[PDB]
Amino acid sequence: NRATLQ
Amino acid sequence: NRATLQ
Amino acid sequence: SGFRKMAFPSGKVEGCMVQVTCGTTTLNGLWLDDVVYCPRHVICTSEDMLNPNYEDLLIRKSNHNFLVQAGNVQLRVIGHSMQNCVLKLKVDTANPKTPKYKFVRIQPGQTFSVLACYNGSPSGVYQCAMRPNFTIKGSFLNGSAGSVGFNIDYDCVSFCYMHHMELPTGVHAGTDLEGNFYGPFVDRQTAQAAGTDTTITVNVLAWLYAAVINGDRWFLNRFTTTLNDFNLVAMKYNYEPLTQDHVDILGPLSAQTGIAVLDMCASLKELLQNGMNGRTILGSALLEDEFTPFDVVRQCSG
Amino acid sequence: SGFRKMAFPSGKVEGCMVQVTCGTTTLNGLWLDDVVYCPRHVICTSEDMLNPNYEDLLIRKSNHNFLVQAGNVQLRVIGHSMQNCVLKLKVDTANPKTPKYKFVRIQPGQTFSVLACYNGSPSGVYQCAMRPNFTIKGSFLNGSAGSVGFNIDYDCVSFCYMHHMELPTGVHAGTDLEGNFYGPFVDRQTAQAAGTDTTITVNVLAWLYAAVINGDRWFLNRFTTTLNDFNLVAMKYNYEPLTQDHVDILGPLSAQTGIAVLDMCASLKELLQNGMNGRTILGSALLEDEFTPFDVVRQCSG
Repeated sequence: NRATLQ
Repeated sequence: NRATLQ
Repeated sequence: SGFRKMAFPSGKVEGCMVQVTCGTTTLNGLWLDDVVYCPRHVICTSEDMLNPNYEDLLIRKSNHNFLVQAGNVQLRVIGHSMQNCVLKLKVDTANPKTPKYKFVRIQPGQTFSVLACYNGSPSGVYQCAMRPNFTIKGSFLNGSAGSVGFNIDYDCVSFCYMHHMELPTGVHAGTDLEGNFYGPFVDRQTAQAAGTDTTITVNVLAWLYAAVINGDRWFLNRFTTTLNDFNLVAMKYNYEPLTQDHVDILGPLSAQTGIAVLDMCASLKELLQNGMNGRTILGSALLEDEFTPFDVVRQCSG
Repeated sequence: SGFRKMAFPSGKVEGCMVQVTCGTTTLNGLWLDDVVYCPRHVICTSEDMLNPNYEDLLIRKSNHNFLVQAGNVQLRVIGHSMQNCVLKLKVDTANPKTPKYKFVRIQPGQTFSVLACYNGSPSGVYQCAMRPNFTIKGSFLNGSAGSVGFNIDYDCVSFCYMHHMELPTGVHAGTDLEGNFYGPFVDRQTAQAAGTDTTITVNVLAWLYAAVINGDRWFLNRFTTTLNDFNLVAMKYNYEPLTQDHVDILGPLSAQTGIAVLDMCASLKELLQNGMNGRTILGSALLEDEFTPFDVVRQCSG
């Protein structure tokens, strides 16, 4: 999956 | 050994 | 995501910490309104620590024997008294940083944050559990007495622990904020031993749920068990009995993950009997029991 | 005695945390003097997160698009600019709680405390290491961006980390306080992977010394090794090479315990090749590498 900007 | 009041 | 031993922010408590000196003995105190709370053995001498008579030692003291320093400002003691194993030093300045606070006594199995202090100055924050044998596995050196354990809910600091001493095994004992020791310990440098400890089962399950929420699933199985058959295995590996109330407390976590509590118990039974076989759970090769169900919900979001 | 993952007191940083809202996106900012620092993706929309052009997105914004709230007091943005991957929002009120601070970039192997925040409100404190692959194993959910990592020496807060994002493996990436990412990551919701990690050897040895100081001695032996033969075993178990400078840093601990660094290396070699055989060190069944030599000295007293 992709990174998550938090 | 004994307890140590800290 | 991620799961860490996580302490409450300590600012509200930092502003309450002061240094209390009597003679050659120094420790920390808790400054709330116009009162400083500290362990009573501050009035002890090095020699008067095998079996002190605190009631005698205190009648031989006066307000000017107690040196209280908030930072570098000296606070003037205008009164003193003993409440069980702690002292209440009336001072003429109310602490302006006094937070909304409560004095609560906690139960074995519950956790709290510890603000370790020395000479009235905070040094570090960490998370502790009250063990079934009423000790805590902390990190404390000489001069740390007076440090407090606490939880924070909304804006209120619930003080639950003041540090007093270290037992020969390296574990630590202390009082609630009314001065009553947790467990069968006394503030004397005698040979004392805590009763045999047990592992907090409900916390282990809660930690396993935190693991599922964070993607660790290798320990799950298709099996289930009864509360009775599970508790038989618990007794064997020195685990506390699991009650129907523990199953209810674990409801929310059981609901979020879709794993029934008694199905999770089948996983724990399996980890107890066979081990981890070289794998890890949330970065641990041991079953962790210092996270309450509440701690997990606090950290892990839906 | 006792040894715990221990964070710095967080009060000085708590007073710096604010909430930054742009449109429907909210995160935390760091309020020092008359400037608020926050991750730049606050200006992003849910759709503009695969490959944002931050320079375009920012030219389409103005001071009134940024809503900054210190508690419930709204701070008025009077200026805005981009510095690498963070924003500098000039406000008309200097933070009265601004501590003495530094902006430092740390090295893999060093640790720091993290004040996890949401909507500008601190939620918890924990201790982190910067991994050799420039990720950190933290505990962060949506809305935690803007939280900062820091150390405290004397009265000075040395800010070293601002949180931005979570990688698919669950580890976390962020920037220094000048906005430059740690590691080869970018603030885009793309498929990114950290390089293979390694274990911080000097920290493991330091932790073994902490164990000796606290009475754990079962892993000691009478043997010794050379730095060369040790490093051969390190390479095999995915451990970082040990340098002469690591041996010097470990000097003080080697002196306090009377255990020569290369004798301690013989113990580590042995634990790597044979395991722990069911025993524990400081309550862990794994070799812990998130304690620096400095962290040990900070906690363990002479």
